[PDB]
Amino acid sequence: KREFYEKPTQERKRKKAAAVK
Amino acid sequence: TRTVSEGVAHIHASFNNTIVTITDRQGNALAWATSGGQGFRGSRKSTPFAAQVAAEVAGKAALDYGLKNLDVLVKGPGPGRESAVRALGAVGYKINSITDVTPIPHNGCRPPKKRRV
Amino acid sequence: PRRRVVAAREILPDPKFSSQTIAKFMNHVMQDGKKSIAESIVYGALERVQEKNKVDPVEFFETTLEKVRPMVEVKARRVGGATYQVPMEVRPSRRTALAMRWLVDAAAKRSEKTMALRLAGELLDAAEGKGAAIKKREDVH
RNA sequence: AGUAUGGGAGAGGAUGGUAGAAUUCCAGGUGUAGCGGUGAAAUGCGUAGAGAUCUGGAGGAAUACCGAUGGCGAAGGCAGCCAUCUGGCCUAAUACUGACGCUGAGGUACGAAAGCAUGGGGAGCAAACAGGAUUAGAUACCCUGGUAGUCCAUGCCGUAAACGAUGUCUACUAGCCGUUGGGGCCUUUGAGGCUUUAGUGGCGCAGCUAACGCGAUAAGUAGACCGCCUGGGGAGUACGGUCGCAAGACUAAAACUCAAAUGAAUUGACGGGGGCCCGCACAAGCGGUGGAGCAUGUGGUUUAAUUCGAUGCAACGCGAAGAAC
Ligand SMILES: [Mg+2]
Ligand SMILES: [Mg+2]
Ligand SMILES: [Mg+2]
Ligand SMILES: [Mg+2]
Ligand SMILES: [Mg+2]
Ligand SMILES: [Mg+2]
Ligand SMILES: [Mg+2]
Repeated sequence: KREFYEKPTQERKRKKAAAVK
Repeated sequence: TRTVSEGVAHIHASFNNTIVTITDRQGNALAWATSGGQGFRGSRKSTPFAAQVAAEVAGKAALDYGLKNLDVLVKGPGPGRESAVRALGAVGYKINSITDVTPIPHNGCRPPKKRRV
Repeated sequence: PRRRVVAAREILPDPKFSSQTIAKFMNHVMQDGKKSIAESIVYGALERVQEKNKVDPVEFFETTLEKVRPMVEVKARRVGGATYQVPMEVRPSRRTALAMRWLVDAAAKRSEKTMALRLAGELLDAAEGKGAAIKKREDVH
């Protein structure tokens, strides 16, 4: 669809941090 | 006519346009219809309203073959994806199976860049 | 309103027949606060209809009114630039209001000597099945 | 601090082979008037036969779920499957040598991406370039094509917000809640529960701090060694020197000018920042304006003057509750 080369690391980490609490 | 009576449906779905194609199980095409034929000619084709119109027009064209057994296969996201189903239900066709056949790439090529505006 | 619901207004029945439907019909016919001329029109139409076939006026009026009543109407609901015409259900008050309005204007389009005579004529025509009021009511469309 | 024995985990590294999905292209079957694209359009493609679908081939790149608060690595970094070679780490105590250790100016090795040289490859994407839109202007954001490059083998370059903006090593100093690899105990009665290590997370006492905050993974209490700083700009710049094919990289000032430049936090204002609420604001109904004739005010033009003010909502039957003198 589009390119995000390394930003999935940021998005996954922040979505995890939100899911923790 | 052919009177095969087992033509499956190929509802191609897209953000900009709606493509409808009904063909036998083997793949030899019988009839097709799109929003462009109706006269929308623009972003109005992207609206879901033309999708059911094109689908029922293709059904009227299929009436000549007298086909009533359908298998609906859809590809791609966007509005108007489900309107064709309601259309082919309203016309009175019978459908054997309903499912999504959208293709997902397993690590395909590099996609284009993101649009800033 | 946004906070509180408003109750409907209560209408006193007409003095002659003590019927609220006739009162609402006269209120719909009345223009510019001239209740007397609308009363005369309605009473003349009712008497002219009664003389053709000797029937109690209020019951005949209700029966010929309910026949032209609609049950559903279309809403303009724009979603993504399309019309999206849709049928809606509405309470009998809204429906009888449109019925009275259609009867009144269809009676007005007719050509006769006075308003009472053309109103009685349209009443009879809509009762028997050839009037324009029933043609105005289209359920399929 | 290190060695030998028996076990464990891991995208650690190098070489080779191999598989699927998807994109593009080449034909073939049926079918065929629009397809593509945008906030709206157009450039572009198509009746030679468009777009969609089915069948068979060619080539290039990456490995969808698993995937995680994961794991490994000195750092940079490492993800399809299998084989060969190889490094480090953890874990139990038995034996062994007996201070064999820490840091480290010069030096040396590794070191994202981009770039350079030689010889191949080139599907998609895409600097430079061309065309169409928008804008007063568009040189750019938007759309349609597209060359270096991105890929492979051998070398050069040695730079990043190369960041935990936190040098390496050692010892001590309340607790609570999760996770990864091991060992021990209790009823492995059941994935269970309790303690000991080696990593990795969230709060928090004392203490520290200008504050934010840190808090056994310290920015606390102490020790050993190295690097680096002395107001802002000039400036990581000139000259010199070393390295490099080049781009350039490293070492590194002064003349001059200013009285400021900064960090954290507080109260307002603003935001083409986000939520909740109210209003004849929307929804429903009735009647008007915008069209015609006339009355009245204003803007423009003319004249000797057409007196002067009021000018988005909040000026325009307004000052004027009344210009023939
Ligand atoms: Mg050393
Ligand atoms: Mg050194
Ligand atoms: Mg640096
Ligand atoms: Mg630094
Ligand atoms: Mg803390
Ligand atoms: Mg220099
Ligand atoms: Mg005035």
